[PDB]
Amino acid sequence: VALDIDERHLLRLGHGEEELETEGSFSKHGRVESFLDNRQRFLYEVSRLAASMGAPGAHGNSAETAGYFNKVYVEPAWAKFNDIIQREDVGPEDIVRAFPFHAYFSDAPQPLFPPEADRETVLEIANGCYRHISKIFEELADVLPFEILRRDKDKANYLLTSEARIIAMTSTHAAMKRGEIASLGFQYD
Amino acid sequence: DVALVCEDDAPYEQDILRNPGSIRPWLSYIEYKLQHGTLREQAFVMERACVQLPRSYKLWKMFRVNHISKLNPAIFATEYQKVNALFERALILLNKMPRIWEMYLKFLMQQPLVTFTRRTFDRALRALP
Repeated sequence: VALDIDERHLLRLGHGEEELETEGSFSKHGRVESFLDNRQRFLYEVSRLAASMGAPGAHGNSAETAGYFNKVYVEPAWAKFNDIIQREDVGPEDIVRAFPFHAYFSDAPQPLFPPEADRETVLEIANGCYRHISKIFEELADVLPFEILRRDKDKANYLLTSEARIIAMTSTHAAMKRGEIASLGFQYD
Repeated sequence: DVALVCEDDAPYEQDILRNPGSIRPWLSYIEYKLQHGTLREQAFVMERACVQLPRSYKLWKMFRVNHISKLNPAIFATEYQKVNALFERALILLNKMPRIWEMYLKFLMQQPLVTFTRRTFDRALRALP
């Protein structure tokens, strides 16, 4: 957690009665609760971005709906921004003025684009904003598979098999659940 | 699309401008376009109603793609892409609707894209009850 490791890809295997000394619950129920909280935060952020961009409808109602609306809105907008920045006659001021996420980034510490910043720095800032939007969309899409499954055990199995990239377990827990791990189709490198 | 609206639909346009979120005026305009207007004008009015009011279940259930089903999808792929975008917007607004999902599945089965139809069927199975 102190290093650059995502909490969504981090999971812990063991008994549910053990006390978690970490600040965040790394168990299956704790990971599900953290994913639900991240999904709610991403839905609120997507609703705020849709209100700033003037997108009609409730885009923060569901994670799949948020992903579809985010694609159908941002992808033409990001393509238009990239086409405008691809022109050789477009300067840093034109690139800053053509950014469509200025209202969404208004909550950030002003200025988003410095006046002394060159075209490269403005392009880097726009790419950082687009990467933040894409990371929010990816978090919503990752939390969508948990919301699609209804059973908690099925959601935990789907998270451990595919969604989890780092899984920490004890030797006794690995030995007791070796057959379950083999039957679940979980693969490690 | 400007020529698709005539003087008869001018009162309907004024009523839509006065009340942009009225389900009854939109339904009345759709019924007037279906009863008197041409197929292209009715399709344009239905597309405008779906774009303006995508959360209306009655508008989504009464949506028809019969104006593009009679054409070859290999030559009329632009109309198929527009219908796919409209269905994506409807699924963004009405993801819990089973009738809209069935209509989208039928439209995908009409098209020859096997992988896209399989992905749509998987998404419908994962997203519905």
